[PDB]
Amino acid sequence: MSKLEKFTNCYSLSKTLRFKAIPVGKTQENIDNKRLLVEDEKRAEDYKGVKKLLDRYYLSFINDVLHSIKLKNLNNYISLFRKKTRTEKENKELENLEINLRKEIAKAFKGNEGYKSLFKKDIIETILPEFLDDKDEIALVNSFNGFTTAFTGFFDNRENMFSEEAKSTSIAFRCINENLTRYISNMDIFEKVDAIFDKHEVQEIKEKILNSDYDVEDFFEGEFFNFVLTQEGIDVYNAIIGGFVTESGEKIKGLNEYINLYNQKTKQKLPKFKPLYKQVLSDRESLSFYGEGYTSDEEVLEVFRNTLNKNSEIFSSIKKLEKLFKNFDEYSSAGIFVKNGPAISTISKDIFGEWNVIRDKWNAEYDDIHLVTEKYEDDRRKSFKKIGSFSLEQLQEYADADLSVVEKLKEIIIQKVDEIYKVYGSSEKLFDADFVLEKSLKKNDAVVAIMKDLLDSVKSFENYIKAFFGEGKETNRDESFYGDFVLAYDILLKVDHIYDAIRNYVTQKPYSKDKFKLYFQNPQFMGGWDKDKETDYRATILRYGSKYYLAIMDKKYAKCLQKIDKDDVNGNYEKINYKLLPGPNKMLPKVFFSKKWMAYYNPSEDIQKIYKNGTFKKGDMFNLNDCHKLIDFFKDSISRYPKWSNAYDFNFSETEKYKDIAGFYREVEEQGYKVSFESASKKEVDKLVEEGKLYMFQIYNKDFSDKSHGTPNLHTMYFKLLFDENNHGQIRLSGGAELFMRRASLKKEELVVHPANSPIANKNPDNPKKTTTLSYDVYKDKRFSEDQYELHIPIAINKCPKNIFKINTEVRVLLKHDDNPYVIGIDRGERNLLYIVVVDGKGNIVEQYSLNEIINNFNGIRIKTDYHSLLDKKEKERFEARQNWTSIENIKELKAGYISQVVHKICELVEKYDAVIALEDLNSGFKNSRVKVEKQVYQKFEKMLIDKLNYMVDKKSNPCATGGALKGYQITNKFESFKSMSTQNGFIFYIPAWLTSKIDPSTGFVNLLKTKYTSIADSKKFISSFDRIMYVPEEDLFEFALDYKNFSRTDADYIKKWKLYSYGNRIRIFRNNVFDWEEVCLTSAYKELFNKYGINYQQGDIRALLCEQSDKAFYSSFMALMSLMLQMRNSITGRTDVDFLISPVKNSDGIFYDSRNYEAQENAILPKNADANGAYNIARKVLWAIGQFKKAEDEKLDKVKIAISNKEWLEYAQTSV
RNA sequence: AAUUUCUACUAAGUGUAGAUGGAAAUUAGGUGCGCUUGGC
DNA sequence: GCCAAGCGCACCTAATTTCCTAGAGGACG
DNA sequence: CGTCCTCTA
Ligand SMILES: [Mg+2]
Ligand code: NA
Repeated sequence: MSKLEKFTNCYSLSKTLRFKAIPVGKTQENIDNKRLLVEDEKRAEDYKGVKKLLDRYYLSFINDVLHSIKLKNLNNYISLFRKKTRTEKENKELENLEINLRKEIAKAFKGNEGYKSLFKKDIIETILPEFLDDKDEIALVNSFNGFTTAFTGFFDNRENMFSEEAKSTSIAFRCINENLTRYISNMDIFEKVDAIFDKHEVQEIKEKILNSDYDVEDFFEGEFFNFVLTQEGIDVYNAIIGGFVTESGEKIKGLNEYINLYNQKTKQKLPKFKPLYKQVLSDRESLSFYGEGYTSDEEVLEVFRNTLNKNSEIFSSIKKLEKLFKNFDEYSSAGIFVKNGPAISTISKDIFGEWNVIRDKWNAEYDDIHLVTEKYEDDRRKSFKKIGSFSLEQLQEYADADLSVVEKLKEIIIQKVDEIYKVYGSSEKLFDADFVLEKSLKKNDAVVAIMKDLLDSVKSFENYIKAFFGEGKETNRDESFYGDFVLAYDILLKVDHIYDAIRNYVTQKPYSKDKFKLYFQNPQFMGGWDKDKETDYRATILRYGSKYYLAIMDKKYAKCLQKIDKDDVNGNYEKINYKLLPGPNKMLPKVFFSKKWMAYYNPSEDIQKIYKNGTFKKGDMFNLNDCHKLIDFFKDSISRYPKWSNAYDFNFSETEKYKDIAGFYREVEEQGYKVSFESASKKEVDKLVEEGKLYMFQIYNKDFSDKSHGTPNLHTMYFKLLFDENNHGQIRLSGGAELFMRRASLKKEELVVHPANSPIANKNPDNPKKTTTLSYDVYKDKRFSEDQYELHIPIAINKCPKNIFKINTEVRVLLKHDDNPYVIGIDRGERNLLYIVVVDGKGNIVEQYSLNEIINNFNGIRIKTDYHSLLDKKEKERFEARQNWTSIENIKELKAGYISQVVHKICELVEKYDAVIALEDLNSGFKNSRVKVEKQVYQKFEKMLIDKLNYMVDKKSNPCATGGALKGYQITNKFESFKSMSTQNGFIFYIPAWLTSKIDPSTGFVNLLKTKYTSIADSKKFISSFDRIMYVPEEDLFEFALDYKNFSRTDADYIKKWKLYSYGNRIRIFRNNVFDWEEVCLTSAYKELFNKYGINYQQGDIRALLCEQSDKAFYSSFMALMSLMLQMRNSITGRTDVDFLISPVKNSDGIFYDSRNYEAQENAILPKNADANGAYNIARKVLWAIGQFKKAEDEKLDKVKIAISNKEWLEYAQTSV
């Protein structure tokens, strides 16, 4: 047997199957005539309106409770939370207080007399109408009288808000786990950074943010946290931290802005405050003012013309500022000024090419007077900060004879105005009144471009003009220039609101209608499938050969299908007969202790007292003999209950064997499910569809086409297995199915069409049939061009698991006794999205390859898809759409499509090699920092892999085989959340990443040297700590013999004594100032360096000779070369041809490991590149953990640490060879 | 260039291969642009 | 040119909760 | 009392 074989039927999970519902016969005509779809579409709109009106009540209920609550456990909790030496029993007391703090909040809600009525019909029928004051709102609510069952789920979503448990949707969790934690962390930050703020800044926040009713420091003491339970107080507190924007546009500074300013001034790095999260269900209104935007295309065009045409206001000032700057030479150069900040940087780049030239030229003139060098540049930075403004006459001093600044300014303002004119010539037709759009502005890229190119050039002109304001408050100021300048600039500034508002409109996703749910006038439509509820739900399933049907009875003919006989003679549909006894532990007492039943039988006071007391449950009041008789009472009653005794041919165990009541309940639950089919006359049923008393839909996907011939979708297999005699409860059909209408979203005639009898190009370059010619047209996106019904069907897998064990423990036992267990190591990155290495139980590489491309073979045809290229494309189309105001397209479907190929290949590897999976213990935190590279796939890869391994099916297998659809493998624990995962998830192990890639696989050598240059004396010490440094004539290499015991914090190394060589090349990454690269030849570079300084490098050991240098540049250049030598991973940014791994150390045969010597080979014994090396050593770090399982008794496997330490790893990697 | 839906296809002619947990609710994040005040 | 703190708008992405029910019971003509 | 919607565990 294998290890996989042990992991079937371990736990339950639910899934949904989705199908198209094709109306059959006169079904559609009858639905058209009764106007059912228009009623359902209006209902969904009204339903969202009532949901919004309920939230208005719910929120008022919440705030009245939260505004009045004083947390009792609070000060004890904060005190203990801030303790830094906590005993393990103090940590336990902290959890107890956290829990009790959430119980205070939950009981405050749930202790209200009205709480229960908030989630029954009372809230719609009575409570909400009395709360409301608007005749039309009240009438919207009243329209759901008799339909409140439709809110049962929404009432569960609202009930979740009032839980006491540490659950993400709970109010208490938001208050105590999240916001109280940030409030307390912020208190500590306040006590550190307190003194940075001066009286004026703290008084400003008090006045403009705190309504002069509080001091800023109040919100950093524990007793004020109650103020911050409601959104109103969260806004105030977050304004303290972040400030707000006034009606005038002024940005008032919060504490975090002041902290930043101080940090940027003192070059320090003080910590910043965290803002609190929003209160659940609050309707947020910002404390900052933001002007009113636009609401219609017509309005965007009227504003664009009124404000930007030729004879418009904003234009005429561009015309003014132009002629103004074209006459600079009537105003004193001494009185016009460029304020010392971004203005002087801007002007520097536009006059001297680079932002820093003006400061540089000023620094040189400072040096000329004032000539300790870190003192200096600090004073000289200060002395230069004290200058507020530079006049144009002063800036002329910096020009070089060929250059005059004023004339250079002129051509700049000419350059930009010519750019403005140019764009108007492309905006001729837009400014005409006779023009009106052929397309809407959220879907008319050509018109948006003409506007955006216009708006851009005006902003470009405006930012250049803004540099000429100066500080303003300078005396010498030429008010014959500023007078007209200030007037034409303050009008141009009006473009800021227009630019902002036009982008805010024009980049809006256009409206797309959602599908909507169908009820067929029944508030509990299709609620379940039980035969005894057909009349209440009015939906059933029929089968005619291989085709399946949904059958719906009209509200006025609920019985119309039960009475149908069989047509012994002609044809018959098969009508489903489904029986379910759900949740026997609750159902059985509710039915047999009911008035409708306690009339029939009478439970003895013996039977009555025991359920009244609670002596049935395992707990603090147990008694096995009571549940024994209780079980026999239930068993006795099941016989007398007709609609159960005949539905499930029960086969209970001998009563004396149950240990608690849940032992009886599990047999009732498992046996309380039966699905069969009864016959029904096809002619009689079809007539019902004709007459309109029955609606019929084929449950359809393409696997049910008459033309289908390939392997079905896995979901088709699940669906058909629902009704297969070999399915003995492994997959159950559940209630809760739903039916929707998705209106067409594309016009048929607007679709891309490959017309019949014209050859279509095949796109797969490995496909030798280059063309396909069909006798019928084929349309792009055909399915969205017709209205479609869709049916969603929930199923339950392994509802009654028999293999209950701790899955993690079982894997460890199995690995312990496996004499040769395989490992799939998976390195996750961005140069290679995913890299796979499979090892055997001795660490021999069995398979290795990147998954940037997916290789598939079918029908002899090979196909290769470069998903790394596709995602890179999509990522760049999205980056451009954002900057151009064009459509931002989805990437997550492409990711999902890519990841599904990956997951499929990993499942084949798992099955082929019976292998566990090794991954890097990537903390949540590294993963969010790489989310900016939208190609990123780390977490989506994890979610889909874990999901598939919750129920893993080779869909080619026999369905009754282990690993077929009825006996799926369950080798990860049931996905509840990431939050709750450990470093083992069944067959998946997460191990420490440290030096899995930057390590020589052939020796175990790693770079543990600190080679950043710091000073001459440190460089001399570093050099002298080598045992020898010499040139080796016979190899043309420099040798650097070292004992790691002579260097700082090298303890993890095992071998200690290494000989490094200047062997081969490296790629030096650096910025000139963005990331560039150059190849370096090490030996040749060392010779260049030593020659530059007259160093006779042939002179045997040269450690002492190198320490005779006095130039800092020598030691600095020498340390850089050492870093390059110790840099084993080398790559070009965005390049497939360079990502090699090269070792500066020889192995036992005198060979340097060079991954490129393995890149060539098709079957390689060592990794083929650095990413393969990463995956290899990730797998080996799990081999190590397996080695720990084997050193341990079985009873203790659960407590074996799987995280190899850094010291253990180097030892392991340096003794494996 | 067809789909319950998605990705890649045309796969032998209305389709092929793999994947696919829906619904509702809550909440958070990332990118991009503008504005405020600042730092190389 | 790059970057920080903060406010705003637009977009897409995604984490974590809950249900996946038949039969008693009530309202009502 | 028959039917339809609500509620419960
Ligand atoms: Mg198929
Ligand atoms: Na942002």
